[PDB]
Amino acid sequence: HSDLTFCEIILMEMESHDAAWPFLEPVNPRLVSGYRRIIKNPMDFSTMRHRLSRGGYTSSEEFAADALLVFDNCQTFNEDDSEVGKAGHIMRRFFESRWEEFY
Ligand SMILES: Cc1[nH]c(-c2csc(N=C(N)N)n2)c2c1C(=O)CCC2
Ligand SMILES: Cc1[nH]c(-c2csc(N=C(N)N)n2)c2c1C(=O)CCC2
Ligand SMILES: [Mg+2]
Repeated sequence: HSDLTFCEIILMEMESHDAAWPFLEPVNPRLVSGYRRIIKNPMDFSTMRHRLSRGGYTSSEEFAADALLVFDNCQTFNEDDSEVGKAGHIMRRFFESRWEEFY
């Protein structure tokens, strides 16, 4: 239980973060040329919230795998100096920081 209560805290804090704006909803590939071709496993915060709401996370490491996927995808598709890239570096460092001060 205490494994997933920490996930609720960190997801809530990511959802409300100023830099979370790129990651609150699935990328719409109709709007982003090449996204479906390049990103094989899309992930975003609303999909994590939904899976957390169903309890579809066995452990905290599965939750962290999805979170890291959000930022691996971001770094794969976006230049580090792009608007989305810069936001994902902020969010990734935030996640990494909060994660290790729980484990
Ligand atoms: C993870 C991610 N979120 C968004 C996004 C949300 S809202 C918005 N609106 C713009 N850019 N005007 N872009 C993108 C993205 C990518 O990885 C590729 C480019 C677009
Ligand atoms: C060029 C461009 N890409 C996006 C975008 C990518 S991904 C996403 N996420 C959704 N649709 N949930 N929006 C937008 C955009 C605009 O010009 C203004 C509207 C939003
Ligand atoms: Mg480190």
